Amino acid sequence: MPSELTPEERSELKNSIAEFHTYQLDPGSCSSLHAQRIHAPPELVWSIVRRFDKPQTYKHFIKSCSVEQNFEMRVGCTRDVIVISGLPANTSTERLDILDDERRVTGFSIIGGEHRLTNYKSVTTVHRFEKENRIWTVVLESYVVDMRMFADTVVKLNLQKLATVAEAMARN
Amino acid sequence: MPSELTPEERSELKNSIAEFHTYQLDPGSCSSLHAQRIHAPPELVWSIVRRFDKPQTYKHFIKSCSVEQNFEMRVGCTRDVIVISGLPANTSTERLDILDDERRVTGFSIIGGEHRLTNYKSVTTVHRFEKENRIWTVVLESYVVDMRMFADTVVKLNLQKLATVAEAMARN
Ligand SMILES: O=S(=O)(NCc1ccccn1)c1ccc(Br)c2ccccc12
Ligand SMILES: O=S(=O)(NCc1ccccn1)c1ccc(Br)c2ccccc12
Repeated sequence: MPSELTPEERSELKNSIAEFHTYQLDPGSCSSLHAQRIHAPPELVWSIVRRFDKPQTYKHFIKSCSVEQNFEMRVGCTRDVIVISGLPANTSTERLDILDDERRVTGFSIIGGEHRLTNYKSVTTVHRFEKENRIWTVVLESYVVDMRMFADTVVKLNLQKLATVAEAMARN
Repeated sequence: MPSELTPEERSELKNSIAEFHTYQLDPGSCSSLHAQRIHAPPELVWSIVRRFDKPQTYKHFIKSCSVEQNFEMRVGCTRDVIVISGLPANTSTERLDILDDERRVTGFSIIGGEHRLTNYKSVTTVHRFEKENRIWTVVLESYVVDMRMFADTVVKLNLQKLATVAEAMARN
């Protein structure tokens, strides 16, 4: 399935999973890692997911997102998200933690808002794969949060939306 | 938004919402109604969603679905669903309650399986809208269940998948 790494992909990603997606958890925390294969070039995928100011273009569940205007997003910037009705959250204030255009790493922390999550922090990495003439992408996204099944579903569906957007753009 | 009826659509659907999607609840039950606009002909939408034997073609979260072979699905037939890993459910046995090809109504009850829901029953109706040269669809899906936010998310995402499939098929 597009969310289940092949053994070859898992072997190639061993160092990245260790570097960014493995947690030494206190007894009051939990973590989760999700993967998504995308049949599009990794720089295209990265160009979408790196836009911290426009999460609604690659995520579900967002009614609106406010950032300061006329300013290029950089580490430390925040965004104010209104979550669509019907979820265990109404707003989220989120800080951009990582924006590495060379390595294709981004991540954010939820620092405020009306919701149930304490100390949520996530990291997303975008990886290039190639075999014969064919180049594809794997996206890894993990989070840690204080004490899961709902957040897992949000991440999985968001990664699938990112796949749908990138593959739509890649059609020739 | 595609999940929020216009006042005109809501007025046109008043009788259908009363007929199929309104519940006289005991204190131990709850219900929820979801809507999805689809920019495709209603008979195309119906041809997809009526396939009780192939829910994985218009729903998320399904690893596999087993039905008896060499038999046209009809009211009373059951399906055995395995839910993908990571959800508050592992299996679901579901009975087809309604299959009305003239009125475009279907529905099912969850009668067994390893999951947390008691007495879940849902009904889905497919509606034709037309204004000037333009014909579109609204799908309504409601459920009742014994004592919500997770089931609401499942229904909303499934209706959105149905929209994506039908609109992909309708492109000329
Ligand atoms: O604002 S968010 O888009 N943040 C991104 C996000 C948050 C949690 C998991 C994955 N990704 C958001 C969406 C859905 C839920 Br449920 C949330 C619940 C609490 C806080 C924020 C929530
Ligand atoms: O097998 S299902 O595809 N049934 C369809 C369904 C079930 C519940 C709501 C909407 N639609 C399924 C999917 C996801 C969850 Br969470 C379920 C949890 C319990 C039982 C079945 C579940």
